[PDB]
Amino acid sequence: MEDFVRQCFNPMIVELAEKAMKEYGEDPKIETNKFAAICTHLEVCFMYSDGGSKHRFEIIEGRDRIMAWTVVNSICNTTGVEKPKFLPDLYDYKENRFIEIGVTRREVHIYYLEKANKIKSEKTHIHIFSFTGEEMATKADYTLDEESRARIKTRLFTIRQEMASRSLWDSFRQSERAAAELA
Ligand SMILES: CC(C)(Oc1ccc(Cl)cc1)C(=O)N1CCC[C@@H]1c1nc(C(=O)O)c(O)c(=O)[nH]1
Ligand SMILES: [Mn+2]
Ligand SMILES: [Mn+2]
Repeated sequence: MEDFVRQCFNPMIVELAEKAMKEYGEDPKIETNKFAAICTHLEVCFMYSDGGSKHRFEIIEGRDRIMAWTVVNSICNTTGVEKPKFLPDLYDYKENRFIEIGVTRREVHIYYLEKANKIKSEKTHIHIFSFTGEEMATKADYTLDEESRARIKTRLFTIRQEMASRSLWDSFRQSERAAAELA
């Protein structure tokens, strides 16, 4: 699994994921499912910004959380957008709204419901992707054009298939449920 992560992911995404887990006291060599899940979520955030113009998105995910709040503050002060209660993943400069990106191995609408209750902000856009080519966005507003989201779904389906060929998928899918159960 650790071998798969460094094989399928850009080494900068890998280092970002390693840097993130170390700052939270987690070993990437042990919590291998979370390692792959952080890499996958980070890649989707990068592929999401590619779907718009070079003026379109500000990527908040993958940066130092303390510094990421200063940019959130600068955006809210400049644009007048209400400040979110949790750090989002992107800011949309065109629609002038923050975006939460979800990547789940569970069902998309159940995952949306959990994010919507936890975010509990309104005006923070939610877009969920699954490894089964499904997606769900707030009020059916998918933000990106069809070709941009197709690239994301295909990439996630690709990751699933190659995990499935290494017998790693079923452990990856069950880990999110295990993380959800412990409460
Ligand atoms: C998506 C991911 C990696 O799933 C897993 C999967 C398996 C395991 Cl063992 C642990 C987590 C996660 O880290 N999750 C699941 C929901 C909570 C958290 C999350 N955090 C942020 C953030 O910004 O901190 C997000 O932006 C966000 O989309 N998800
Ligand atoms: Mn995030
Ligand atoms: Mn997210």
